[PDB]
Amino acid sequence: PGQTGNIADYNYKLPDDFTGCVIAWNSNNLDSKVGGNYNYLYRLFRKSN
Amino acid sequence: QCVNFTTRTQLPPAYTNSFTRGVYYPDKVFRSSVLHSTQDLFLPFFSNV
Amino acid sequence: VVVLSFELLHAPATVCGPKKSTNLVKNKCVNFNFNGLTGTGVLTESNK
Amino acid sequence: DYSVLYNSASFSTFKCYGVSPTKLNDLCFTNVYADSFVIRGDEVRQIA
Amino acid sequence: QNAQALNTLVKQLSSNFGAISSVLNDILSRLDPPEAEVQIDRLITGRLQ
Repeated sequence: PGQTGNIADYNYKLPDDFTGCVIAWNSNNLDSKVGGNYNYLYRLFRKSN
Repeated sequence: QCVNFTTRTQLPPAYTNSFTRGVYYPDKVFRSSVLHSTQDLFLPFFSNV
Repeated sequence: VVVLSFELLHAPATVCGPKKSTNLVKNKCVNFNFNGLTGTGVLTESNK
Repeated sequence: DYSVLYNSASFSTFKCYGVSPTKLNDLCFTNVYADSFVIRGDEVRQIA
Repeated sequence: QNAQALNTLVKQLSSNFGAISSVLNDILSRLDPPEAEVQIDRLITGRLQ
């Protein structure tokens, strides 16, 4: 947080201070399977932020 | 009709002065009994026109 | 690329958001909104 | 209605100078200049 | 002297000390609290000064 958007606001947000830190890495080796990795979902609407 | 000659003299114009002109309410916000000074374009007094 | 440029309350505004206007009550210490300007104060008629 | 515009997706970059997405639908606008043009992929950062 | 010092003290509130605006109410209504605290800080420094 500090760079807000829509997807993060849709599904999961973090406190402004945000102690600790985050690491992001690609998973295209396994996640981008040909069959379609449809198990990943998220909430578009929940009546409020 | 374009580069024709009119019936003018050879422009001996005067340079009269108004001594108070050119104040035009620079801002639309109402002010009552305020000595606010503004930096904006104006016509100075005693100006030769 | 679309670039939006604008100014805030420099003059009588003509474009506003989806805010729905409510009725005004005088002589009551209430929050007041007017085209974006906010705060807390009582609203009274002024003959100026 | 800036709300629906922000509800849209696929924005290469979306930064607001002096305003915020939620406050966009709150304050009134004197006037706007919705400038429109097009540039290539790398030139997006050359804006601002 | 007291009135002169008091009056110029009041007029200081019209200076934003480098912030976006010299009024707190507009700033809060104009920016997110994780994005406007970096501006209200300048006001509460100059005003404190």
